[PDB]
Amino acid sequence: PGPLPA
Amino acid sequence: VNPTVFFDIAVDGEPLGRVSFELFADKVPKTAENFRALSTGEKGFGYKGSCFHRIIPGFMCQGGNFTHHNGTGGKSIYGEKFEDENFILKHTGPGILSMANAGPNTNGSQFFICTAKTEWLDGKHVVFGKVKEGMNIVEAMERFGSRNGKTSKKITIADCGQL
Repeated sequence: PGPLPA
Repeated sequence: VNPTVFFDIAVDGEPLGRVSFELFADKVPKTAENFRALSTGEKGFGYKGSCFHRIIPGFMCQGGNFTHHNGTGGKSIYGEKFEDENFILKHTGPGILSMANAGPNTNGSQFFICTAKTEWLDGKHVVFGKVKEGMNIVEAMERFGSRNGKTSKKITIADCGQL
């Protein structure tokens, strides 16, 4: 998923 | 002195340009060295030929996948994964270079370049460098991203190494 956007 | 590495970025093979990074070996030596060695390919694997597979405008550009025996998701130079070294440095703005992970102590090869301040990642992702030259190229890469991160063209690391 990659770093979270929040 | 801190090492500098470069990526020559291509868009479906057409050269876009060079991004150079300072790696903060003075603060996160183990993490800096991983990225440095993956950038030169000196261990027999690394970033050359890999893609930025997740690019989210206004957020970050992520890459660092490459093929190895137990995976296609990359690995560190210390075996498959390694611990979060420290969280001294913060995601303070555009150009920050930081490690992707799957939770605490799961650093491999994947990394991202922030195109904005991303303070909610502080203490979760190890910051280990910053863009030195070529932020314009990172901005260009960003335009091939999308909200869910899928890229509209293949953004690849045509060449990379140490300056």
